[PDB]
Amino acid sequence: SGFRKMAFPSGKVEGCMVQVTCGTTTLNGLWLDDVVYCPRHVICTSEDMLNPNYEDLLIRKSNHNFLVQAGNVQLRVIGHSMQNCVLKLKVDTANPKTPKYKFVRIQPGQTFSVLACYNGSPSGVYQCAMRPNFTIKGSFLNGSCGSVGFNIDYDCVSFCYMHHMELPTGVHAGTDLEGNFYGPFVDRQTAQAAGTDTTITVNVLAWLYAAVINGDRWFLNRFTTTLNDFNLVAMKYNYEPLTQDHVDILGPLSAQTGIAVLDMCASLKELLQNGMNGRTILGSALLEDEFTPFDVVRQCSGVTFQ
Amino acid sequence: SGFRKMAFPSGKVEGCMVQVTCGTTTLNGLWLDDVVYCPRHVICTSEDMLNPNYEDLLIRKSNHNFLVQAGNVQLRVIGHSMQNCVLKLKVDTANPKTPKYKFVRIQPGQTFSVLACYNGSPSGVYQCAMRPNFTIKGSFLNGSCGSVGFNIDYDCVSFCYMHHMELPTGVHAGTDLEGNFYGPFVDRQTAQAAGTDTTITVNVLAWLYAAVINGDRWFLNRFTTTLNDFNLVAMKYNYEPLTQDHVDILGPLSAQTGIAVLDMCASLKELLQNGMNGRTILGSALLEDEFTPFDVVRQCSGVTFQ
Ligand SMILES: *[C@](O)(C(=O)NC1CC1)[C@H](CCC)NC(=O)[C@@H]1[C@H]2CCC[C@H]2CN1C(=O)[C@@H](NC(=O)[C@@H](NC(=O)c1cnccn1)C1CCCCC1)C(C)(C)C
Ligand SMILES: *[C@](O)(C(=O)NC1CC1)[C@H](CCC)NC(=O)[C@@H]1[C@H]2CCC[C@H]2CN1C(=O)[C@@H](NC(=O)[C@@H](NC(=O)c1cnccn1)C1CCCCC1)C(C)(C)C
Repeated sequence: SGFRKMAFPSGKVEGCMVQVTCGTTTLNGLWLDDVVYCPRHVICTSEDMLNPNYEDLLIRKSNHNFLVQAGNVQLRVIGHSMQNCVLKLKVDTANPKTPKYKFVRIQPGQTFSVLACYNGSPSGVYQCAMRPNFTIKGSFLNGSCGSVGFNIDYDCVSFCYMHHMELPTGVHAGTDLEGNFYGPFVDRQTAQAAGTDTTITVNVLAWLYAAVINGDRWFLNRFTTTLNDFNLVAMKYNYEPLTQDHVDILGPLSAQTGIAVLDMCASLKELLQNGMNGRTILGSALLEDEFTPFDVVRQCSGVTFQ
Repeated sequence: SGFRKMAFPSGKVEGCMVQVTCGTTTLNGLWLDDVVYCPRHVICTSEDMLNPNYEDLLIRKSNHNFLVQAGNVQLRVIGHSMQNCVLKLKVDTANPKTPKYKFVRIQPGQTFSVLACYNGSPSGVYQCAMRPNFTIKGSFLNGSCGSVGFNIDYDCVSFCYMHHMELPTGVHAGTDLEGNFYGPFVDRQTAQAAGTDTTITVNVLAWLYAAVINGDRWFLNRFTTTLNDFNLVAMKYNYEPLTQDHVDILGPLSAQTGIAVLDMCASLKELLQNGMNGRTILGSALLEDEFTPFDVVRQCSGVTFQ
């Protein structure tokens, strides 16, 4: 038993990280096959950040302006293209450590593991969730951009995020592996507001099941509710509205514990209006929303990976 | 910026995990060089657990009673010895992926990363601390024993824990890599109490510095205290007493922020007696004690690994 913020093993990703340099800027790139992907602002100088014309900037850059390294090994750039906000650097040497991967774009509420790196070298791994406002609350310092977020499906690494920037509020934003930002952000140094954030209701319910699985059942009650009646209370506390789909995804956890999802919603409803009254759930004094139903099943069922 | 429960990249450890079988028992082993280390209770049957005589049990076992696998690859056991509560299986094939390692025994309050595995396959990675009562609050299921805890020092993996069992309270216990349990536990199925647990004061102070580094400074005050006066309040709230050594280890964080350790103790003192009054620090409503001063520096300074 037990329950922790568990991340995916990062072995498969560690072997794809490289160091990319252009001018005085050094950041990380993702080396898969014979391509190195990295944030396109790597070609900008501090003066260009205000209002960059990436197309024109890229046109003035030649393959030898890009120094790419993989430890000692220096890769040779054969070509450079730009896809959305991501830069693709064709290289002479293909990556032998290229795992079986794919690029996916996650949705708000879904979670993934982040391999924070600096100078192409791994620093740590942690789990986090894509917030409803499309930002993430990560832990990144200068030099971290190019670090990626990923998930694993047995033997397939799914890359879903590349780090690009930080907001004054302390949160982070980036794109998927096709270069499209998550959220309304653009890569230029201007004030850009992230929408209001909300609590990922489905995740909170999953965590509550996890607690029950782990013997913490004090918050359980005999009352019941309807999806409509629950949502009315939820929206008042800035919680995402719960949909029938959410209910279906929580089915497995409901099956395993014998507690209907609406019965669980009824307990959550009470907790929102009455608070936790000095008690904790799974060691926390706040309702945790960064565990998906799948994360709970995986951790409580012991799903492993090739 | 940002602050998360960060674990070490597990690449180097993933390649040392193997599956060990003996009779109807299958668990994980650690394959380094030509030795596979695993919990010695792998030779026991359910009936032997009550009061096992490991020496006699081991004597009745022959090298071919141990099936060891590394994916498809089947290793061949050439010999079997027992060191304390750990079993050493000499093998015909040495591990090519054997990293530059060493075995260390940590102290209460120190943290490490755990690579949870099942059937020799990795499941996830998470950070945790050795509690003052020598247990750990991990996340492990049946089949998890042999999973290890480790740290990394540039290019050297330091193994400091091997999982053996779980207490009814839900916490976990195991040994170091030389087979000595952490705590007063013995590997037999009998009631065995873990001592009273306490809060790792030095860690809490480190986390407070982390918060300051991250802009959360509301709890700061102009008062000051003495180590003796602080400790008197601390012991009342079941906090470990703070020693001059602790103070010295917190020096780097004090240097970086310009806040004396005793000034920080004075803020913590107030928080203990007055509470957080509906506020949070680094997103938490409780004082976190599973981050060492080093963990804070590493995460706030961006230390990486070969
Ligand atoms: C990343 O490229 C990296 O690791 N580089 C290595 C060190 C050399 C780097 C990581 C910084 C911690 N990211 C950036 O430099 C991005 C790039 C890409 C988009 C613009 C520039 C600036 N930048 C930032 O992360 C900055 N943040 C901002 O510029 C935000 N600005 C404001 O909040 C703002 C702007 N004008 C007026 C008032 N406020 C913007 C906000 C909108 C979304 C994009 C980021 C810093 C300050 C470096 C964190
Ligand atoms: C591990 O070997 C594994 O992953 N095996 C794979 C599935 C085949 C396994 C993991 C279990 C979740 N560990 C154990 O089986 C250990 C071994 C080693 C020491 C004794 C046996 C039993 N065991 C346990 O983890 C059990 N826990 C206990 O036996 C605890 N007992 C009590 O609390 C107790 C005992 N008698 C009366 C009342 N209470 C003892 C407590 C003292 C310290 C050692 C553990 C289970 C119940 C399987 C978790």
